[PDB]
Amino acid sequence: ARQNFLGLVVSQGKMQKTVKVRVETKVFNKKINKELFHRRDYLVHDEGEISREGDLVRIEATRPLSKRKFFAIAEIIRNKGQQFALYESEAQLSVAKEEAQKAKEFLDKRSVRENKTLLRDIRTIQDALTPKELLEIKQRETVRQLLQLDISGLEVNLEKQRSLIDRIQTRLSELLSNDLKCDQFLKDHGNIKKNLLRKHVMMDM
Amino acid sequence: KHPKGSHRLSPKVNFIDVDNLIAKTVAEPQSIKSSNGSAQKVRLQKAELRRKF
RNA sequence: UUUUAUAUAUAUAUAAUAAGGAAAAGUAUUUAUAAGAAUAUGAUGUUGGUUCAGAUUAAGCGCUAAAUAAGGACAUGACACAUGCGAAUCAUACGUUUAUUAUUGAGAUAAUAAAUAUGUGGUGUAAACGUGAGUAAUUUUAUUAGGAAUUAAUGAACUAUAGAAUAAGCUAAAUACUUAAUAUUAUAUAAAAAUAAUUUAUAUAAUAAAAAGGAUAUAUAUAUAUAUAUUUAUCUAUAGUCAAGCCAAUAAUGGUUUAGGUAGUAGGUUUAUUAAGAGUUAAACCUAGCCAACGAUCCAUAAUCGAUAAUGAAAGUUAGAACGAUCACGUUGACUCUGAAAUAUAGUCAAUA
RNA sequence: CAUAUUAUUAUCUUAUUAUUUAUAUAAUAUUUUUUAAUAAAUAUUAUUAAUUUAUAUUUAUUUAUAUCAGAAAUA
Ligand SMILES: [Mg+2]
Ligand SMILES: [Mg+2]
Ligand SMILES: [Mg+2]
Ligand SMILES: [Mg+2]
Ligand SMILES: [Mg+2]
Ligand SMILES: [Mg+2]
Ligand SMILES: [Mg+2]
Ligand SMILES: [Mg+2]
Ligand SMILES: [Mg+2]
Ligand SMILES: [Mg+2]
Ligand SMILES: [Mg+2]
Ligand SMILES: [Mg+2]
Ligand SMILES: [Mg+2]
Ligand SMILES: [Mg+2]
Ligand SMILES: [Mg+2]
Ligand SMILES: [Mg+2]
Ligand SMILES: [Mg+2]
Ligand SMILES: [Mg+2]
Ligand SMILES: [Mg+2]
Ligand SMILES: [Mg+2]
Ligand SMILES: [Mg+2]
Ligand SMILES: [Mg+2]
Ligand SMILES: [Mg+2]
Ligand SMILES: [Mg+2]
Repeated sequence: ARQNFLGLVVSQGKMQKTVKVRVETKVFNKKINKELFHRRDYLVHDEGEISREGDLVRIEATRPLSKRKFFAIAEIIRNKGQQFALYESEAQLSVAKEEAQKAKEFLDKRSVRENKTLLRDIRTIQDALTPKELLEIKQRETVRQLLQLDISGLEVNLEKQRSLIDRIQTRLSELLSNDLKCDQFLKDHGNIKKNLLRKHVMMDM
Repeated sequence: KHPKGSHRLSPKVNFIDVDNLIAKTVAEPQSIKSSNGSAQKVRLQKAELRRKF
């Protein structure tokens, strides 16, 4: 049959309808006493110019098409070279819009800080517990709400996570202890049983 | 696609038919009837032996 | 261990408790094969080179030499050559020349014998033989169960089959030459698939391209023709056999103190040319490529190889004389005819003698 | 400094050859218009040799491209 060599495209777009394909073959060298790879580069016909650098292809025997070109591409097993340009263009397009959004956010934050006395205000509300400035500050347990800190949110979130983990583990252990109770749990929900119990128990919680 | 001037597939194998090869290569004479010839008998004998072989 | 008890807040601490004992007699080929020595040192060990012990030659030379049988024999100046041979053969291609017999009257024609290859022709010298200059690959060598452009209406020269072998001219005459007659591919329609093409069948178009008679006998008639038969020839067609043309992959010496090289250069599109692909050559228009420190380009050297020779335990290393395969050359260089194939040991031109 | 041989070339010369140009009262074949010499019959009418004419196959001539080999230059 026509000679067939598996290869990787190493140069493309330099010439018209011609690429360089990197063919590796197994040879035995006696002086080393080793099977080693021997490498060559073939000038190959690419009609349609589909193949891109980095793609994994055949190059198959053909009539002489030029002085140095005797092989033609037949198919592309791996389209990595093709994808490397599509992803490039998509990355450019997406980065532009994401840049624009984040720059808008930064400009907005600059405006907020430009607009820009909390201690004095809070003390004025505290002493009140006068009327007009108090109302204006209101527009600008209320003291507790105005001073609620993000750390409390972190504390409650941490407690939620720990409670969830511990409850899951204790229910798993409890159901695993009584094997029949595990089967009842499975049937009500409607080593394989172990995974099914784990899934159902976490879905419960 | 393949190159413009090339053939996508290799030439198809020409499967010999032994009966056809025998018929075309060595064909029995149509004119069986012939008269006496000194060299004609020898030529006929040689041709028959070669065809058989 | 395991299980359980009490106590304490599903878990924890203490206490007790433990299921693993079975038996039986008899039922070679081993493979391939690697040896060192002398010389350092005041002496020792080690590194280290040098030399030696073995085998062999395309051998030469010194001394010596009986016969027979076989295998080799200009490796150097691809330096120059006196002399003789190495490619002729056909009288059944055509012509000539004689002698006798016969009839015809210096000749004419037959029959029988001969000569004639200093005239016109056919076939053979692209082989074989010898050589190794060139060639480091741009076409060379080796190998592949490698290919296509998917190689010609190619037979070179035999086999098997069918056909045909006609007319003129010029030769003094012809199987010599010319002129003429006659006898796969490209399209269109379908079919399939080994399909993004190929193949198959059909119908057309042109295929459309030839030839040659001699030697004998007889049979006719009127020496002339003719008609057969036997022999040897000629042309065409199909198939076979033997063959050719082109490309791919891997390998093929030394020097980078030769590091950059290449502009037809690398690729693309067409056209001319071939049976056939391709910057192989010729023309045109585009792109900027291609090779290279895993060594390009350049230079030097060299015919290449084997189931050949030598050597080694072997991997390998050396040779390429002898046997065999391939290439190139026939004093040097280029081109041309013929041809299927030649830059032919041909021809032409030039160079050398 | 001197000798030598391969290689090349924006240079010079060029055998032969391959294409390619332009020309031929240039030929040869055939096709016409015509002229001589000749042949059969009652003014001929055709024939061969020469005149003019336009298609092929070449010859001489020159246009260009390449080209063995030679100088010149370089290595
Ligand atoms: Mg091409
Ligand atoms: Mg000593
Ligand atoms: Mg020795
Ligand atoms: Mg002898
Ligand atoms: Mg010699
Ligand atoms: Mg020799
Ligand atoms: Mg004779
Ligand atoms: Mg003669
Ligand atoms: Mg020869
Ligand atoms: Mg020989
Ligand atoms: Mg004649
Ligand atoms: Mg003839
Ligand atoms: Mg081309
Ligand atoms: Mg080239
Ligand atoms: Mg060009
Ligand atoms: Mg080098
Ligand atoms: Mg040599
Ligand atoms: Mg040589
Ligand atoms: Mg030899
Ligand atoms: Mg050698
Ligand atoms: Mg010899
Ligand atoms: Mg020669
Ligand atoms: Mg020569
Ligand atoms: Mg000589």
